Amino acid sequence: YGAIYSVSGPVVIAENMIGCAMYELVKVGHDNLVGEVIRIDGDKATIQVYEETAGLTVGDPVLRTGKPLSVELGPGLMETIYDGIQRPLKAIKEESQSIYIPRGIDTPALDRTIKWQFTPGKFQVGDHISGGDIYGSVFENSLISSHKILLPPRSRGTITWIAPAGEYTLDEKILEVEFDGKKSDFTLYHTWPVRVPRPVTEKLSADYPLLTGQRVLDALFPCVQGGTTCIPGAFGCGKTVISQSLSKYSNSDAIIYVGCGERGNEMAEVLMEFPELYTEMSGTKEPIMKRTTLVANTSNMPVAAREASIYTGITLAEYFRDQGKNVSMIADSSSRWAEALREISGRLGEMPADQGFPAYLGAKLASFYERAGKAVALGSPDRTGSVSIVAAVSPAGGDFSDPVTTATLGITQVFWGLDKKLAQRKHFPSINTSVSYSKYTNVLNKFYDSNYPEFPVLRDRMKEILSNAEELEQVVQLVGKSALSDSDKITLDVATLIKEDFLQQNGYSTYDAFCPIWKTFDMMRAFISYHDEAQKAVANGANWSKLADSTGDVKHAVSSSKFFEPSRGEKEVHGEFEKLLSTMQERFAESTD
Amino acid sequence: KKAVEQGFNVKPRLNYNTVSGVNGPLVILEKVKFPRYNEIVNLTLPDGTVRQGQVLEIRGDRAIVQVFEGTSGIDVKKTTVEFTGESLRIPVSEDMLGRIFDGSGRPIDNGPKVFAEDYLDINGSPINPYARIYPEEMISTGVSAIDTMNSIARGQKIPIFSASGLPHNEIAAQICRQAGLVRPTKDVHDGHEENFSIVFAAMGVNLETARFFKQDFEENGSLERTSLFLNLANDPTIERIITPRLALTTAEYLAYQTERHVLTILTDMSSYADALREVSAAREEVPGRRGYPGYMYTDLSTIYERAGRVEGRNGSITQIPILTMPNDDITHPIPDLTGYITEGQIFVDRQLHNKGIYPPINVLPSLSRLMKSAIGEGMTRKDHGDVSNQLYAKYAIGKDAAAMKAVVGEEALSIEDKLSLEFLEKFEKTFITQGAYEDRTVFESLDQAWSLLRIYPKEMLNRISPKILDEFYDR
Repeated sequence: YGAIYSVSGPVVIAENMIGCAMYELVKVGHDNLVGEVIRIDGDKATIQVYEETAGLTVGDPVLRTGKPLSVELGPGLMETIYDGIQRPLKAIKEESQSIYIPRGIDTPALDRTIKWQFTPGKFQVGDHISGGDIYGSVFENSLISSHKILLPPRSRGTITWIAPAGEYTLDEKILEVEFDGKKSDFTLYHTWPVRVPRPVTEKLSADYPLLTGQRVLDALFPCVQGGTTCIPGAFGCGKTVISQSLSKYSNSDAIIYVGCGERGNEMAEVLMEFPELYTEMSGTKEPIMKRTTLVANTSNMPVAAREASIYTGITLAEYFRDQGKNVSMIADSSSRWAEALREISGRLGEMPADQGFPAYLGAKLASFYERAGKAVALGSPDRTGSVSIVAAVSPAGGDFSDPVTTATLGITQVFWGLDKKLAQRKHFPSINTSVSYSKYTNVLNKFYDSNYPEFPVLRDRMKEILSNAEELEQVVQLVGKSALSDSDKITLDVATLIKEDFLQQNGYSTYDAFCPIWKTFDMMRAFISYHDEAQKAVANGANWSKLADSTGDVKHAVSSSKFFEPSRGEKEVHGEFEKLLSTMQERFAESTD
Repeated sequence: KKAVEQGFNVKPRLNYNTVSGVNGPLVILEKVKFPRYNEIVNLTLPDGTVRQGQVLEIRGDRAIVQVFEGTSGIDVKKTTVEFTGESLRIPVSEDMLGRIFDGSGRPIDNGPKVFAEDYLDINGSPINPYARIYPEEMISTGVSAIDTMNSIARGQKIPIFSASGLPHNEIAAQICRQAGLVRPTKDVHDGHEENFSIVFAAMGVNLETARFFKQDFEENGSLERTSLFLNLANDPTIERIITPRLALTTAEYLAYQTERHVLTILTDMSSYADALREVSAAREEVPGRRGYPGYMYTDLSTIYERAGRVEGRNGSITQIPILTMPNDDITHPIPDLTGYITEGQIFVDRQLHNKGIYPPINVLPSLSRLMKSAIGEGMTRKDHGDVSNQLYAKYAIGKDAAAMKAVVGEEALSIEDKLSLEFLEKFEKTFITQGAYEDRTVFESLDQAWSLLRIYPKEMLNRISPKILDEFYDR
């Protein structure tokens, strides 16, 4: 079709190129470099090539594709590792044995050769169908038992031919529907313009907690599945525990890890960890890689790939939401994606408007985070899903003032706020409870009052005593410890116990690797009851030191309460916690005398 | 079999006498037959001088050739520009180790052209992120301040941030002379089983320093492992952009197509950024932040991220991209971006250099993010990590207590702080302070570190684990 008329760095101006919509991916050159039409004028379109244009020549054919940047959704997408624009980074290494990514490589985003078992749904021939209707389930892998395929949201009509149960590759023309007499065939996979969200019937209000498994996160600073999240992605803060606990323990039925322009060795570390992370439930031996896809990008990936990394991640997440799976992205270092946006804007000449970032950085971030939210999938049957974006921010110099981090803090409801100092003291998970706010605490009352009624007031009490101790450490610095009242000393001792044995979670031992919500609630009750009994028996009784020395066994019991095995059973653990509380009450009654 | 027989075909080169316009470092052709975008040309001057140029932009039948070595003398009538058919590509071979190359790939020494094994393209290709593997073992640099407690792992890409006039440009020579695996130091087996090499790359070095590099690598034994890519300050700036790509392509060859490791050095990447500004403004692009092009980060990453170990291939490229602090501020775009792409930073500090220390490494801000991989029982001694931690802690104590000596007087300092002043003096003057030509094996440097930490009683060494103290403190 059209021929190249001009090349200047990455931009490439085609000619006689009538019929190419804006933002339409066009294969450039004889090597089929992938570029997107960034500007069309008359019959010539300024193509913005992704790969290096070191070899392009005037007259090289540029062939349209008729699709904007589109991820390739379907089975076989569960386990693989992708770059920014969904090039499978394993198939590229396997078919082109070289360590490098060849220019203009075009391995299909989903494995064509694998034969998927397919069982058709309730939709018979002649049944009217709509976008998003589940017309069959495919056994992808043992951890995604039914990858329910579904008609593309922008297709509708009468089913004219449905494939019977059998093993099919992704090119097998599974279903053929008719609309306005124009037959259209559908395969096991469908593509979707990445920059427009997959539609939903109704986008509900996310009100079910995303149990990360970390005690401090689920207790004090909760995030709701379907809700967003922000994380300081600076080195050494302890981002590893957050990412691995989200992808390893949380109730999310899928994970879309997306790394934008992360340092090459960081992505090497992530791609070597994730294959060797295992899930204790849903079987015993299934690795999490059986349910998570990684959109990996070293910093030298083409700038457009880094700029579209979070978009492809969110479109894969929306796909796994439309099947009813509470998928949860973990977007690592969104600040690198903002850097990619800055480069695209500057190279395009778009005028910078805030510290060099383009004008639409705020709008793009707001939209991308708005693609979160528990939502009712399109079509029928009407299963609901939810996408959660836990997106880390790692500003240029740790400034935490550049517009990307300000926008993310403004938009993301919960900001778990890791800290370097808490990590140097080896206080994992290194959550800085002073700043780590969470605006999902309110919408979660509908869940708490259902089955953990005392949780909200309990965490309010724990947070207020923790803040009181943080304030009173300044008073201890100013004047000697003895100047504190008995109640103040109680607060300091109880909050030290908190910081040492409730927030501080080993995470590596078998007893507290996964702190379930019921165990966290029972520990919260134990700790708050300890503070309350000490406070009461001192306000109406003897000096704090005498009780503390007299009831040191009770404090040891509540401290060792962290060791109760979650595998012991919810009923057994709750009964044990009730036994601990009863022995507590009787021991404080005894020492009150 | 070797499929390199395709090189026997001869491709005649067109020779255009149609240089219609000349503008700055550019010349503009017309009536060109399919001008490839990036394409080296042998632009001939009226007198007969050959002056290489690189095609910078094409439009229909017009190619804006950018000319190296200035533009003066290029007329519109007599000059004839000849298109070589392919972009610039270095001729590589396993036996360039020992050749001091010019900025543009031509050997600048008295040796002949390299009997090329291959003609590797310059820009190469990005390394498959799935094909990377994590840095594992130490790559000893002989510098006590860097080897022990700013350690570098095979595959790490850690810079040496440096002030304008600091001797960083001599620390580069010291590292390139003394770099090497710790396997020969281990002495438990053949350490030369897997060879080591270096590909130095000086960019923007003034001749008084390029000659110093050439002399100091020839005179010492480091040349038979080094591919010194020198380009001068007054050498064409486009060659200054080319040189880091040249060195990284050579490093990728030596480290992946052969198997030997390599510790590539990129001297003064600030000058490379300066040259990249000239390229950006040549294309009439508007300046981004600070005058550097907005895509500064992209063309820095496409250099740094060409390093790291690889699954399958045994080799590994270790970068130490040295760069000069423009005005001694991290906030400058170049140090900021490099620290945003690299795995840490190793400061060279003006304050220590004014005291006469060498090297003037400032340990307190310098850190290696993935140092903990290159430290342990297998590589270096088992006490290396805790020795590093304790040295850093006691150095911080010494610095703040040296600050307080002028505030609360010397006699009012706790005995910990008095011992910390003594330790800081001995530290800065014997451990950090290293002779310019003194190669300190990492085991030997750890021995000095222990001879320095045994100032303190075993109880005051809280940072070190007791199981290590109980066997290393006394010896």
